[PDB]
Amino acid sequence: KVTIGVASNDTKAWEKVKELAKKDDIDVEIKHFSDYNLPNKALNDGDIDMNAFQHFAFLDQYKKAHKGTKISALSTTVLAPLGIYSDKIKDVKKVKDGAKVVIPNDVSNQARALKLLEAAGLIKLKKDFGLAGTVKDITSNPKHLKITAVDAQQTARALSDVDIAVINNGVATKAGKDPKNDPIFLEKSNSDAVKPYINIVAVNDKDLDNKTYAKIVELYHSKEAQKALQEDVKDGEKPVNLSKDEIKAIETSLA
Repeated sequence: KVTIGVASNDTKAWEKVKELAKKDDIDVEIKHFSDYNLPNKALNDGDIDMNAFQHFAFLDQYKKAHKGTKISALSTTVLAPLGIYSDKIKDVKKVKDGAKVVIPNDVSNQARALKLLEAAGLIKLKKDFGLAGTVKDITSNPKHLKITAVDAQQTARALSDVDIAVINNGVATKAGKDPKNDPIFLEKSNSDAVKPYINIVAVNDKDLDNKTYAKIVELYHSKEAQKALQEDVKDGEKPVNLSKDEIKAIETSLA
């Protein structure tokens, strides 16, 4: 009676939720999607009841691009740090001049990726670079990096043809990579700066008070499902369980 859309393979927690939900006469069905552009339309069209694959910034930008979509965060799931990867150089400080760089092309992850390149000391962005910054906002490119933006799901595959790639945690693990230990540089994830990237369970605004959905997110956050999640992702992601007001605060802040 409840279909959850996901876009990554880290689903042990949801599998446990499905297992536990039976006891409450709730039949959970996990539906996987091939990229980030399908789950929100599926949710908006009623194909699924909720999805869990995106962060606050991505949803915010999606809503800005689709004024007819009334979807909001019901619960938070995890913080999944972004990382810089390379099959050629393992010291981010020794990236060769002229290196080819690949980053996600959607508004929020592209800006996020550029900020990470900046944090690694590879480029400089305008002082007021926002959550929607772009390549045009780079102020200095000392290493003459050749930056190319591709769909988020293709940054990992590109590794063989480029020097470095900024890959989303779920895409990296989808490629069988360790999002904690494989990156040559990890995104800072212990301050307010990373709040826009906390992942969420999203639902149609009309269902924000649904008691069955409430139960589902409750189970997700229960000790049992959380133990499953930790054994599944290890230290690759950090569980987050914000209160309703904290969730809205971020949503309001981004809009």
